[PDB]
Amino acid sequence: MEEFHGRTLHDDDSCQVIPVLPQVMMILIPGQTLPLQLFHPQEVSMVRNLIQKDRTFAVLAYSNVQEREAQFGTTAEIYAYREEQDFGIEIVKVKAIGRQRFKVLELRTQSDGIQQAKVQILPECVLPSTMSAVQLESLNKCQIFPSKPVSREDQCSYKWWQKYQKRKFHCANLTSWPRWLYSLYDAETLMDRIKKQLREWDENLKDDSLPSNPIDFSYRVAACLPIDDVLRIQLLKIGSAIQRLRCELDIMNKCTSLCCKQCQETEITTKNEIFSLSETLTVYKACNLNLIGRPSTEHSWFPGYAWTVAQCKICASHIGWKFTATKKDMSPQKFWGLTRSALLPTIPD
Amino acid sequence: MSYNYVVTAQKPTAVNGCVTGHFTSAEDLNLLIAKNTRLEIYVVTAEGLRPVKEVGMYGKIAVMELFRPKGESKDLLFILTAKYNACILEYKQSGESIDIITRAHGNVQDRIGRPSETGIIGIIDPECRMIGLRLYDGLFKVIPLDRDNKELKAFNIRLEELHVIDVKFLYGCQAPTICFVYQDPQGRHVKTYEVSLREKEFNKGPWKQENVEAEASMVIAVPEPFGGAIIIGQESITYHNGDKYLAIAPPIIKQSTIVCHNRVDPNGSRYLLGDMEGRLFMLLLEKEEQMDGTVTLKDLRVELLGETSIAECLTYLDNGVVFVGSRLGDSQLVKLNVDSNEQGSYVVAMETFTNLGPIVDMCVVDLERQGQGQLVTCSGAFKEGSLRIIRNGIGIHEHASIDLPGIKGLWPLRSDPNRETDDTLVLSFVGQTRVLMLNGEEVEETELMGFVDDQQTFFCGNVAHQQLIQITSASVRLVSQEPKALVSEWKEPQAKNISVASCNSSQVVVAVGRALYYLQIHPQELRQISHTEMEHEVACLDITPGLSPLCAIGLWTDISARILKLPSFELLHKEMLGGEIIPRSILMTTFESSHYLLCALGDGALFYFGLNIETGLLSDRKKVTLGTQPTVLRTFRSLSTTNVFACSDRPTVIYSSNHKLVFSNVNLKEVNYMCPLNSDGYPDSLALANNSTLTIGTIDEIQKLHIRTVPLYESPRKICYQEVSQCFGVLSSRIEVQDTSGGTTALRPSASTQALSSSVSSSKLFSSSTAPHETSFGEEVEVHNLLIIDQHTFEVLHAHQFLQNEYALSLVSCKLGKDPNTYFIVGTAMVYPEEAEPKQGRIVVFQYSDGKLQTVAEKEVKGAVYSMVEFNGKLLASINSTVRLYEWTTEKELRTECNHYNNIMALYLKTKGDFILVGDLMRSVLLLAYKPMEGNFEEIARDFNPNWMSAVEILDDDNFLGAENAFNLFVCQKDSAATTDEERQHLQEVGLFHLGEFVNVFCHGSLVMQNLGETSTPTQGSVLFGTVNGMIGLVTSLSESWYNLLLDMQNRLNKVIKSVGKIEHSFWRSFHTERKTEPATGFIDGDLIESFLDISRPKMQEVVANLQYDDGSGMKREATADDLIKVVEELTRIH
Ligand SMILES: [Zn+2]
Repeated sequence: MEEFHGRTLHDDDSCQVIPVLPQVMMILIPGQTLPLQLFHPQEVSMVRNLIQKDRTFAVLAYSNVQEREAQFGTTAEIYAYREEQDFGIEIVKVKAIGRQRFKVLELRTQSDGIQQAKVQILPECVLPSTMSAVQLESLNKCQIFPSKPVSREDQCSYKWWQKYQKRKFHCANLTSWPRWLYSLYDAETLMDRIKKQLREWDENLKDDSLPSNPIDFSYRVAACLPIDDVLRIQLLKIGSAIQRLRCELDIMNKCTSLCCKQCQETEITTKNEIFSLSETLTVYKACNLNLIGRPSTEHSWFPGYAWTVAQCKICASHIGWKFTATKKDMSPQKFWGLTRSALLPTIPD
Repeated sequence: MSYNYVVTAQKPTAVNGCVTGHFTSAEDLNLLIAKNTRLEIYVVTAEGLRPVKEVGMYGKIAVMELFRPKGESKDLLFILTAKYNACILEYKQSGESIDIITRAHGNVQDRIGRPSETGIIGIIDPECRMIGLRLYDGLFKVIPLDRDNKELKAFNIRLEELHVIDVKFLYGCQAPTICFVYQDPQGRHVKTYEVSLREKEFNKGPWKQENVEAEASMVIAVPEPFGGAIIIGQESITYHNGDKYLAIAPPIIKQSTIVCHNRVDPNGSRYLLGDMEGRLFMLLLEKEEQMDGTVTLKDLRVELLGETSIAECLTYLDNGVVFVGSRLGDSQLVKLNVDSNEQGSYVVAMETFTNLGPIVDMCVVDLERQGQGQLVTCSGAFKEGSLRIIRNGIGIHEHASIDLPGIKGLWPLRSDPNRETDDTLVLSFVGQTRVLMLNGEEVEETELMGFVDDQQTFFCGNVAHQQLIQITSASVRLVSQEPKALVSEWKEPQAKNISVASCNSSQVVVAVGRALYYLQIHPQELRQISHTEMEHEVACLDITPGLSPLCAIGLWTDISARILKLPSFELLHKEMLGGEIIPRSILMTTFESSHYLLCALGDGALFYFGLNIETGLLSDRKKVTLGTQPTVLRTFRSLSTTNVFACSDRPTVIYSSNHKLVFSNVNLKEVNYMCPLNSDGYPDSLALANNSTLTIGTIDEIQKLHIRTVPLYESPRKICYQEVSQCFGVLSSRIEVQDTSGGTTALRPSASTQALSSSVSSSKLFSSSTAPHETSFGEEVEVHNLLIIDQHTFEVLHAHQFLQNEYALSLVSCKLGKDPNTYFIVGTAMVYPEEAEPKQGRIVVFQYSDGKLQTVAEKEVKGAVYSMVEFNGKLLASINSTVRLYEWTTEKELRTECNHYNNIMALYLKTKGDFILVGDLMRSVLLLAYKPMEGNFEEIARDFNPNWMSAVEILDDDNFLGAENAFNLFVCQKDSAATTDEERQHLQEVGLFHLGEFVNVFCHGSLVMQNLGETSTPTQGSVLFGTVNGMIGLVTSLSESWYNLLLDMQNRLNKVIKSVGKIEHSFWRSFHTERKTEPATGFIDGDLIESFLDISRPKMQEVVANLQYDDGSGMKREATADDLIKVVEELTRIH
């Protein structure tokens, strides 16, 4: 293959003319690799010419698939290229990464087959800390915090986060708002909260996996979380990192129906009924589940909790076990200890 | 398209850095204090601070240090601006004129670079070889100091360590070395570099990279012979000098973080240290090891000198006097008599400078005069929060007090050789007239031989021909000066009682009934000169001087003013002044730098008029409403030119500035009669008496805002006014610690633990709740209260404490629905540390009746009620993201009516008519309209622009004003164009301005009286605003022609006026933001325009060299430099 290592970025709030890929139909959030195999001779020649010149293409996120009209889009720079003639077709495989977000100022159809659009690159504005306008001069030296410790011994690092909130927003008492309000507009705090509520759907190591930059982290989270497309356009229209992070929190807190994986169509339970009295997710109530096997209580973690095998109704795959009480005076009577990765939360519509 | 005008009615007060040096003179000890732009230069004297100059700089003073380069007598002053303007100022006075010249000026900004989060650091070589500046991370900008470096040409030097906390230049070194503490993943280190100007790059430092505490806060460079550095954090002070290393962990600095420092000895043996909670330590250096002539440290003892204001910049003046300048408290002057030990504290306060502090909410209230507003602000924070009542009135400083039995008139009588002093004042009692003689402060009343003992004398002045006349109703008695005996008696032919007698320098007129008699004073004799008859009785008469060319009389039967010939009986002019009541005082005054005669009616209203000294009478119809009580206008010599004091229920002082009179309200409840008395006891005084008693004292110059402070020892957050209840309602926060016995303990006796009727909110509408992460020992918890503070004594009448973990946010007093009574509606929010965005809140409706705060209503909402206002009898709440409209039922229970769900957080609610304006911190200004036919909100407009927004206000149905990041002000405007049914949905941004302050609160109203003036004023409306630093502003609109004229005049003044540091005006006022900068538009700087009256007439001439001036015409002459004086004088009255 052919690897390109140079990095270029057009100036923000400026116009540029680029061709539009017709095969692409989804919104390519910047930072997300979107490999594509091109077999149309005109498209292949255009891609080769672009890779020779700039290796920059445009992807238009149409709001309506039938209408194919987009008020916003993205620019993609090719990271790897490999064009080979296989089975009589000059197929070119290109792995590209989004670089900038573009609003379609004017798109017209070129005679070559592709459509050329002149668009102005939207500016991704980055904001200073909310306390920089009012921070006391003497308290400037107290802005740097002694690192970010984290360990299982600290568990939730609760005291550390109170200390951070109390030290960073100390001057919020000069203003009509309280510190817990400014903490709702902090980039670090919102990144921490997104990490925390993403650990409850998967147990990945987020101490290295997720970026430490609000812009990069915001795009990565916008890419990873599973929703429909139109809300992805909505998240794309956002022009600031803080607003994008807040929108992502709103979307994550909007979805509460823990649907199955595999199926991605049935509703196992809801986040409202979480039997947090006593890893695995405990649900006090459940529906649309099939229980089988025998209540084998051997080596049970929970005293007085016998469990049986479970499946959805159709997926027939194990998602957990409905622990049942082994004593008459035991509450809850039946609680489902489902596996975290066996469910994919979706918007409860 | 907006045409605003922004002015400042109170300069900023929050001190953000002070420094002492020999600045004004080679021997003086100065003290320079910067506020934002107000560089105040004081000279330290024995008693305290004597102000010397106060210069307004075109920027926010972010760096200020006095240095003396080799070869100079007095120090210079390097000042850096938050917009990166660097200037080197020098003091220059020529006998009487004082000027701050600029020896070098430049802009030290970089094209690119993220500004350092720890902020600008500006440090100077002790040998004055360079100036180091940290502006952006990983870059140290060095400014060489040369006589030919007039542009301050600086160069960068890369720093290998990005996270630099504090950096300083060391003492006793050959090459300029810097030492600094920096943060790396390993921890916190201290590193030293050497700086060479030739090579223009760092070198090897004298020391080695050491390791310090994980929270080592700040560095302090110790002078010779100690040398080295001291690094202090939160639990240890460590002194490093290469091979030497001392470390101390005292058990007294554990409670708080040292934040400020200063040096009290020239040889650096003792240092002053102040922390966040306002406590003053003292670091003592022990040099007991003089082993080889040199001095080395042995011990590092830390004392504790007591407690002061919450310090921000200490400074040790001479003789144990410290200026504890406070940013959120109030600047002090504490005396460190370290041998006092009165109660363990070695500090005793001396002075206290007013500091309006972090204004967090204000309200305009018509408290007393019922005509002019009074601002009430929740100032300060933590242990020094207070309420400030700000009023616009000419202040009277009373120095003497005395009790009189309802005296209704006094007059100074001199019975001694002329020495500009009167040893006695005759007071008019009901039936008699007892004259009190006071060589010192005596109160005994002594009867004069030449004055009638018990006759109720009316006029007793300083007659001519070395005589004293005591004219009464019975007879006029003239006594001599040296004989001091009755030498003349002028009895009327009918022996009747004269109602009102007019007295002059040598001519005396007595009016009895409808007849009048004029007489001339003669040496030791009284001679009647003429007699005359009038159509109606003479209620009042007074001829103002010599011989008066005219005499003014008020007709008792017609209530008309007639001016005639005083030494004759020939009438000149007459005018029926309304006729509502008989006038009670008519006089002619020269206070207008001309001849003018105004008369006061019995109802207090005065009809202005303009007299002629030689011959001629005019009308000049103009009404001034002093009040609703009879007024006896007088004049006092201790004045600018003459002044005119009108004593009434609302006393006023009338003074002319340029061509129009100004009636400034006095700072007294009510005065019945006043008289000047420039006696030995109180020189330049004015003795005033009321219905209660009498007093004497001096009067301030004019219209200075007076601020009354009411301490609370808490943090006040909000304030409203309930008119019917005659009381205020203020939310406040008190910080408490977690107690070992289970519960919370207060640090100090606040203003909520010391209320009359203290209640506790028990309406636990919910129960249970969760807190798995329970609070531990030593944690700080905020407890909120609603205080009901009075309007006269300013005492807390009730302190209703809310639930636990409940932050009470908003507060409104209104008459909901159709109820005849008012309520205090408070919206709260249950906040627990585990939860991030609160989920539970309340809207609790109190009603303060009969001294008890009874909770009338109750309501639980699924969110936090951020803001609340009132529609026409319907509450309008903002719960998290939704805007809800509550209708108050008859059963006394708030009932929901309609909802409007937003994608933004409804955080700023401001309404007028039916237009609602909703905003949040990200400047998502949004508009809504209430449709009565449907009952649901319709979104009319929208404005989204990511940026930190601080406040918002409605100016009109069209203009919406607001504050914005980097201390800017903006103004949006709706409608116009109406092109494609989508432009009306958008808010055009028309006005931009760089105010230079962080606005907290916007509120309508104004602090001037409501004299209508028929034609009104060009400025329409008035919006006060209050900022963190403590200034009160004022935004008022303007007509388009006025805006064009004042913008052209602003452009013309920019070329004539000279700034300090030579910062061009248009760059100071450009809309500044970290990413883009655009010129100001739609805003007129009120300060610059009002500075047009300070420049000289020769300088005023070329300001108006070729202009139009309009004024119902074209381009008449060139405004003649007097039309614009009229314009600016009119513009000055607004604030
Ligand atoms: Zn399933």
